[PDB]
Amino acid sequence: LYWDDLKRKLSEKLDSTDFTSTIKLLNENSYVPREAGSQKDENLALYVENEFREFKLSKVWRDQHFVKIQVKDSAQNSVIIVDKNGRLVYLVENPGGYVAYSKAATVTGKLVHANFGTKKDFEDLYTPVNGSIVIVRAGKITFAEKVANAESLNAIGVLIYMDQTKFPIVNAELSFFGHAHLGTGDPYTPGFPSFNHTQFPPSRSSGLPNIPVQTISRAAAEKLFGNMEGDCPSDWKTDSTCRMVTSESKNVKLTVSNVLKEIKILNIFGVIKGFVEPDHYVVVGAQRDAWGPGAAKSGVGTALLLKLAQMFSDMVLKDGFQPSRSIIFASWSAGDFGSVGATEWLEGYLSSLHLKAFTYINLDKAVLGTSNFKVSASPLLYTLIEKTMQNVKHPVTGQFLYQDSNWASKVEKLTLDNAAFPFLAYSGIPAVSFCFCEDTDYPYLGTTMDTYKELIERIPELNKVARAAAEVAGQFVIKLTHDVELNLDYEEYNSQLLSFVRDLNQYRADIKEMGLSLQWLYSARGDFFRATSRLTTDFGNAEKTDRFVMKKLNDRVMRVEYHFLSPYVSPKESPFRHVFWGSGSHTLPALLENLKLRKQNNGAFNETLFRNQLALATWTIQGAANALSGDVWDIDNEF
Amino acid sequence: LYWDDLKRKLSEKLDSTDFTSTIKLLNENSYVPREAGSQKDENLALYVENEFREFKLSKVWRDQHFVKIQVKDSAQNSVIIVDKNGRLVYLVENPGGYVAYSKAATVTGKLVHANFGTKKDFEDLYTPVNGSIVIVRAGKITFAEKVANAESLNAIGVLIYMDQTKFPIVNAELSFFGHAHLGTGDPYTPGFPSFNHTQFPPSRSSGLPNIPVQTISRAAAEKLFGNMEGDCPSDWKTDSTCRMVTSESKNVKLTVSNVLKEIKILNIFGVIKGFVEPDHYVVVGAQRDAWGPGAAKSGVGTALLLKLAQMFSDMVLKDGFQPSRSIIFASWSAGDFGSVGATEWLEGYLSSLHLKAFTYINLDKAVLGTSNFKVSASPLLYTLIEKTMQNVKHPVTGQFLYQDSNWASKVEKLTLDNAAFPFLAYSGIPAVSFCFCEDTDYPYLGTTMDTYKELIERIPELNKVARAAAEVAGQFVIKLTHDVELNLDYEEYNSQLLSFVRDLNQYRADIKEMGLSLQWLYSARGDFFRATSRLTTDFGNAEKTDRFVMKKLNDRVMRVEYHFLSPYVSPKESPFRHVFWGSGSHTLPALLENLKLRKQNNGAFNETLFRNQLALATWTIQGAANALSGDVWDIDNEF
Ligand SMILES: *[C@@H]1O[C@H](CO)[C@@H](O)[C@H](O)[C@H]1NC(C)=O
Ligand SMILES: *[C@@H]1O[C@H](CO)[C@@H](O)[C@H](O)[C@H]1NC(C)=O
Ligand SMILES: *[C@@H]1O[C@H](CO)[C@@H](O)[C@H](O)[C@H]1NC(C)=O
Ligand SMILES: *[C@@H]1O[C@H](CO)[C@@H](O)[C@H](O)[C@H]1NC(C)=O
Ligand SMILES: *[C@@H]1O[C@H](CO)[C@@H](O)[C@H](O)[C@H]1NC(C)=O
Ligand SMILES: *[C@@H]1O[C@H](CO)[C@@H](O)[C@H](O)[C@H]1NC(C)=O
Ligand SMILES: [Sm+3]
Ligand SMILES: [Sm+3]
Ligand SMILES: [Sm+3]
Ligand SMILES: [Sm+3]
Ligand SMILES: [Sm+3]
Ligand SMILES: [Sm+3]
Repeated sequence: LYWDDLKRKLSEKLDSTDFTSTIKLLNENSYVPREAGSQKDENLALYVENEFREFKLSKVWRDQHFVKIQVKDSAQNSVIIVDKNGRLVYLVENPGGYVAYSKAATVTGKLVHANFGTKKDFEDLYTPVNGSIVIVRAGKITFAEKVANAESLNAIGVLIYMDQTKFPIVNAELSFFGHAHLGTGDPYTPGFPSFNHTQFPPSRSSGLPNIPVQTISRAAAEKLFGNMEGDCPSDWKTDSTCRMVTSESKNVKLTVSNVLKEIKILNIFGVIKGFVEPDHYVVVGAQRDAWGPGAAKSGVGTALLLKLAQMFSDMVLKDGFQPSRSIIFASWSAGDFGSVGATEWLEGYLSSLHLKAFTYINLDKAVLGTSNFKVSASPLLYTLIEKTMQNVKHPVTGQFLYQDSNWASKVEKLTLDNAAFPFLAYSGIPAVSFCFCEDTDYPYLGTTMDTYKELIERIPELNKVARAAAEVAGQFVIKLTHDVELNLDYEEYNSQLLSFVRDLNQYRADIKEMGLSLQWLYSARGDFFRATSRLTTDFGNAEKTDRFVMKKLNDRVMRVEYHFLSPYVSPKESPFRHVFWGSGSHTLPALLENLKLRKQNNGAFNETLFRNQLALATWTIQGAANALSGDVWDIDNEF
Repeated sequence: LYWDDLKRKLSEKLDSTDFTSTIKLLNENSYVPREAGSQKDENLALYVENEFREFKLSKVWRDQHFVKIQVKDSAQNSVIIVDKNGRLVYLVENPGGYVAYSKAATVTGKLVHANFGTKKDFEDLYTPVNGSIVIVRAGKITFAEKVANAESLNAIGVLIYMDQTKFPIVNAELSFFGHAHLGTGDPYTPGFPSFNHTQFPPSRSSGLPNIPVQTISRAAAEKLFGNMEGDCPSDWKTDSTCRMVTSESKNVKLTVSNVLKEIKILNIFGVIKGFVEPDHYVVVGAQRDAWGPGAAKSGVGTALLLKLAQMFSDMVLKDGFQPSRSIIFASWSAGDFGSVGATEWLEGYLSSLHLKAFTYINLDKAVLGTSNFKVSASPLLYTLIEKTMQNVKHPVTGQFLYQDSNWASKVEKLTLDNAAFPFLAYSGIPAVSFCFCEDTDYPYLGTTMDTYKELIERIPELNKVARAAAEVAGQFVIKLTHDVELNLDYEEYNSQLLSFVRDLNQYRADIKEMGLSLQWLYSARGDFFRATSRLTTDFGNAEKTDRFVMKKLNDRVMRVEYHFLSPYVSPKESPFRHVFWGSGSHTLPALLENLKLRKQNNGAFNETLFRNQLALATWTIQGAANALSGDVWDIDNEF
């Protein structure tokens, strides 16, 4: 069949699927407080597993894992205002929720208020946090980062609250759940999978806080500010009530007693074997666990995952759809702790997944509103996101998703808190991640209020919306399979690479003071450009009939993304090796970020570090080229 | 054509080729002291380059490189006996040769004599080297290692001489050339290629001595012993004359002044495009540089390389030979310093070469005698070495190379000093390396005596011998290409892996004292066995006509070797990642080697180190499995 056919079919199928029901079903007490590794968790897990079986799809299995999660100890965690001795006022509060992987300790001192988790940026404010507890708003960044920065400035203890402006929740006595791990997955099995506790049981600090972090209710925040002299700025796009520093007269004490708890995570798979490249998959995932009932955090996703798997299987058996490449749906678990489920899976194919999975879609938090349509992905999926937003019509507005007034659409970078991030920054798999987002992030998100009710009370046509999300997700799959040519934008990296070279040339001056020639970089950038130009040519000259010549090409395409992961850094040390989207000194952005410091004439600039950064970052790109063809044995022997 | 045809043809072609002439030609003053990066060097380089062109073979190019080599400074290096002052005795000797990368310094003190470069083993002798110069024989190990151990025991300065028993050279006034780098290639570009000196110019110590090392003439050795009280043991399979320690009355002073010198290495290639898998090569290399005239060290090799390239091209054009996979001959340079030429080439395709080269043959030191026939290679080429030694008849003896009295032949491990080692231990390419060796290693090897004369004076039928070597080398190539199925023994690794498990079970006791379950390892070993069993099956069921299904299989085979390189260690830190043949704590052998120390009840055993060693070494094997198939998504979801 042809695209129109698949597009049309997939639509009517989407026209007759109740997503709202399943989003509700995944709310019955049968599986409501489906915490990570809980019974409910395991309940829904088997539900999905069976549903897949019922869907009559091909092979479907389970993925067991034992990771260390952190939970609230029997001893109560609390915040209390107290002078250089005893609590005068009252125990601010005994927080109802907590920040996982938080340093298990208790300390007291001054209490500064660095708007939006310091943002790392905001830390450049007047009052110093040099040895004092800090308050921050839940927002622009992730707790992990908020805390990380706080501690990088030598602070201790961090409180996170949901202000009124950012979080318009009527109830101010509401508490939410946190993360705190500056990474992805179990924080003791970096790059390699985990085992028992009995075996390989290190404690922590392997990329974990080392500073107590506690989530606080707005109400509690109110009271804290009540005992603070300083006055909150207008710079902070907030609203009155907060201070900046506690009234000297007295300080505050934070006490968090949390304990590690080995649980058994259960990932559930299920594929749909392809017909020509049966061994090249399109991983479609969806977080299944959640702290509260997580109708949004986990409902909509799993809801889509199921309904979406139900369709393709059907299409394959009844409608004649013959996906040239297999599809593999996966419902991860222990996701509230950093995609621990999906990550440790990847951890499992540390150097082969890219040979198998060529793209990872992600349905998490797919429906959160009806205004915007945020989209984050690897440039390799740029044109797919585009052309698809040109085929899918907004659920509310009768118009298409794509803003016809531009030629350059907006695509966001994947964040440390998105299961898709690991797939791309660690496993080198290109990944997309859409969201029918809103200017303001869903409030009830990390709290017990993520109910199917308060959701649909806030998004009336949730069905139509989820449908759309299920449609863009569907087309991605049809598209990434329908045709024999693996359609990934390996060109977009030329641009991505040129942009770097450009930004780097703004320091040609600094580059000159240092003996650096910066010539080898251009060569790489070019040696790579050709590589793509050949591939982009060889394709055109090859016939969509020679299963062999095509397979040889598609494989080259399939290498592109993975090969941009620094082959000079160990996964065990720095898991996000992707020079473009990773995190670490190997990061391309990180290079400029160090060089910028050169001008500051201070010591902030580590020259030896740069020298290497450039040196390697060059050979990384270079290699990416020699790997992406050049007909092998690239013959630019001159230079 | 069929094997017999190719075998028969290749033979008569070998029957009519004067190898002796070319081994001589490569001795004319036109290119005699062809040191690394010298003019002569560059001369022969262009000779080979043109010869290849003349051979009318397909593409042929050059490979430029700027590595830092070490050379003898204008200031003379010398050894002189002297007391706590007053430099008594005659100027023992101003050594004619030198040990590259040796620490540039000068020191004096006691002089111990640790037979055969300490061997690391021999260091367990009576007299301590704790702060004193040391003497060693050139033998069992490499200078690099000899020195390394010496310094690990806190010694300073090391002299290397060629004793009479081991080196039956009439002339005792003869001096030889050394190495000293405990690695492979330029010692400042570990894992990543080099640049200019102007750019990235670190000094050294990046895996280099830090202790002066000087080669000494037997004559000089004589004199040293002359001023020594101790008496040489019979344990040392040597002969009279040497002592153990200098006569207390006085000591010796070593002064080495060498300087680094950026040179331009020139690797010369030339391929023979295949007909079905044109992009899967069989790298056939041969060191081209040398200190002395190196007729053996470099002549015979380059001699074969040329003559061997001359044949296949001819066979392809005239005889109808249609290699299903391309052949690529390569004459490296700067090889006397650690395969610096070939290594930095590999350094170039840090993560893709295995996707290109599926086997590396090596002609270096192919002819050195006529008695034995040593052979070193990766178990993946075991059956080829075997079946071939069953087809090639010894040049002297009319009988076949293969000892018919066994079913299990002897194959040696690749050493740090073999261009093939890097290909296998660093790039993950299976590599063979034969030698018509002798019980005693060629004496003139590292000295100005490696002449075509003294050679043929010591091996009369050098032509027939070289011919044989050129024949086993030839069949390897014909065999690795003739057929459509990539013939590599990926099975032999099951054995190789089981042997490990076995040897490891001898410590099940220790493994038990520690909470270790050691169960995950068996699973991997097994999860891998199945993998090979499927591949070994899929092949049988596939037809040598479906270029597609075969390509998909051969590729899997082509992954086998590379995937045993610890994906948890950085090439920049530990370049030889191969868990089996590499070097480092990631090494499989290294694991046992640490565990053995457990019993010693002392602290020598690092438990935390083991814990990881096992942990990762497990996932390494595991991964090797998940990468070698299991039909993708290995479904041993239970466990
Ligand atoms: C850091 O903060 C402490 C108070 O905790 C203060 O005494 C000190 O002056 C600040 N700066 C330094 C360098 O210690
Ligand atoms: C992992 O630990 C759990 C509980 O400690 C146990 O049930 C399970 O059998 C262990 N798995 C292995 C492979 O030892
Ligand atoms: C500078 O970077 C090099 C290499 O990354 C490192 O060895 C050194 O400790 C760093 N120095 C500082 C001040 O960061
Ligand atoms: C090491 O050698 C020195 C002589 O250089 C000697 O004085 C000392 O006793 C030896 N052992 C130690 C532990 O220093
Ligand atoms: C490398 O250095 C040599 C001599 O310093 C010079 O001839 C050559 O052009 C340099 N190469 C580059 C790329 O700068
Ligand atoms: C033991 O090994 C661990 C990890 O390899 C290392 O951190 C530690 O320093 C080692 N200790 C000793 C005494 O070797
Ligand atoms: Sm982990
Ligand atoms: Sm309401
Ligand atoms: Sm180039
Ligand atoms: Sm190097
Ligand atoms: Sm003679
Ligand atoms: Sm298994």
